[PDB]
Amino acid sequence: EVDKRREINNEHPLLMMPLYANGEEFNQGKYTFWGGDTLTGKWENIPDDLKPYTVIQLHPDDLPKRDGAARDFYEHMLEEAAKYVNPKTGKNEPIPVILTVYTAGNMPYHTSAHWLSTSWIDKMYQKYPNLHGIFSTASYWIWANDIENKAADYLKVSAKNGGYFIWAEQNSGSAIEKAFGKNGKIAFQKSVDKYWKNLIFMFKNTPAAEGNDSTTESYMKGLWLSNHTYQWGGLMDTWKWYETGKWKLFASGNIGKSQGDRQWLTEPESMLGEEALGVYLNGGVVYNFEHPAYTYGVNNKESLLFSEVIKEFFRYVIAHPAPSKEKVLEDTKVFIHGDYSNKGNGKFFVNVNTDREQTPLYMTGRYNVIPAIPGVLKTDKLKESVSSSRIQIKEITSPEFSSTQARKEYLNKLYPMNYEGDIFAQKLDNRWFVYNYKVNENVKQTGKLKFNSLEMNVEFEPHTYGIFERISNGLKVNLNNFRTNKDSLWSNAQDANQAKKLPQLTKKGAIKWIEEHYIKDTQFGEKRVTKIVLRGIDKLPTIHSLSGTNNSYDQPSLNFDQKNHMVTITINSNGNLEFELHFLEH
Ligand SMILES: CC(=O)N[C@@H]1[C@@H](O)[C@H](O[C@@H]2O[C@H](CO)[C@H](O)[C@H](O)[C@H]2O[C@@H]2O[C@@H](C)[C@@H](O)[C@@H](O)[C@@H]2O)[C@@H](CO)O[C@H]1O
Repeated sequence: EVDKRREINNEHPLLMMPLYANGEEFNQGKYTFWGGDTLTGKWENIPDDLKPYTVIQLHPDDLPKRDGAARDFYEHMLEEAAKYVNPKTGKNEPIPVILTVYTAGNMPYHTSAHWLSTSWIDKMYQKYPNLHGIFSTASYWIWANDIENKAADYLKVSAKNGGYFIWAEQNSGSAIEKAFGKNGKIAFQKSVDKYWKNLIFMFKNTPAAEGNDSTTESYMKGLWLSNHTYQWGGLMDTWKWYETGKWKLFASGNIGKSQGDRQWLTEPESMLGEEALGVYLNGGVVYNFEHPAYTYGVNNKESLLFSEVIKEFFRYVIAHPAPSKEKVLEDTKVFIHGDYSNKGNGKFFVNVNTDREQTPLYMTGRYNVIPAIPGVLKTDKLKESVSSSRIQIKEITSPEFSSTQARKEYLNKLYPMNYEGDIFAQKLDNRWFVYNYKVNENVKQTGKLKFNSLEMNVEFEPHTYGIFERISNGLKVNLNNFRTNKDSLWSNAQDANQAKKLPQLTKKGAIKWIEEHYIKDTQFGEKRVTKIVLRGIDKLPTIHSLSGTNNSYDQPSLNFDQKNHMVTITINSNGNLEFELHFLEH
């Protein structure tokens, strides 16, 4: 094994920072990115505490579909990355880069990435120490003849160079199962047997109408735990709102896939945090997002989604490393072996831990994410683990998994009920993670959580998550309900029929919308109420280190009832929020 070019794990997580090549401007002789970011500009803007954990992911987007175009663009940007000089110190500090080398089956009619050979990739790895890895993304919808053979070569060349091969894929049409050899294409399976320590596998939650979120994430987790991948994560995509046909927030009716560029702007900001929690809480450590202009920003500026949600979330997972593989292994009670493709795909988990077929969220943390691997693989490396002896490894074909009811009945024996209320909650050490799991329905949710004898009741509007940590002198609270008002995008439409018929915003229009109405002149949403009730408190708690999104919250309101040893905390807010309550138990 060659020395890894970087570490990627719970203590060293990774945020991919996508930059998408502007092919129209390339045709005009210019080297630029859609949304106006520049390689150097964007890197400099990345907060210094985040720099060791972020990598620039170049994507060839709509570069010309002919030989040389992607090589020429990529070489230009690699040169820029390599030669970067930190203006503060004057020293040459090469920017870490990942290249997107495979997408849309690398079809010559889909992507300029077709004309990027393994030999050229090897050459770049040897020429650029700052090239940390290569990226394959979204071929589930065009599963090319030799995709497995090519993935084997990408993993091998990455290992040869100590770089990572990162593959982001969703289990549509059995994609994850096929990747590991289900249909007899086994080159990647054999590659993985040798080179798994250089592989990252990620979900890509884009094609949301097919409902493969829970199953893909279960695979990513299980592949990791069973040593088929070095780490895992997810690419969370605001385009899910388009794929599922949604429009104005909470509005009734479905418009199908008809207003793409309005639709990818509409997902509530805080909901990206709710999706990301499913990665973190289950030991994942790699994060990436689309649409880049909404989730990250434009013109080397951070969008509010990035500044108020993703940045703050990512800082949290650095400060509190995800559960290690050893830890997750110890907590795992059930591990599924087999193909979700013949057990209803996403339907497998509906009314088990998801509330509907098309969602990226969970309705309970009781089982967290049940890990799994495709039937084609073996559980050998799993069983060889010291931490895996208390795990039940079960075939997906077992009678215990044959219906919704049998699953719940089986899982409930092994995963005890550990909170009350129709709301998402999962516990890790001294921390309760809570979120309202409604996607597009304006319904409050409530839960009752305990820290031993201390009772905490919460009431959350949709698109709200919290992290409640029992500390020695009280309770640390992180809250996020940041949701701006996107109604202006759906102006002039009073119903689904009129919305479907709006003029297209277009790619360029949506980028301009961001510049003119999101980066500035933002239509912030209304402040909204969160309630926390603590029972078993001695005296009126005190509040410390209160901060959050500028102008986004009223002072929290504490109402202590001596007789009943309890406090009611009312928060009115829209953004990220943080404070500590100090108190003693009664
Ligand atoms: C030929 C064709 O139309 N292919 C579609 C893909 O391009 C789509 O992928 C992503 O989908 C969203 C809409 O949900 C949007 O069109 C994105 O541009 C697209 O993502 C880009 O293209 C991919 C091929 C990847 O290279 C990705 O990194 C890019 O950002 C899928 C959605 O499931 O539908 C196909 O039909």
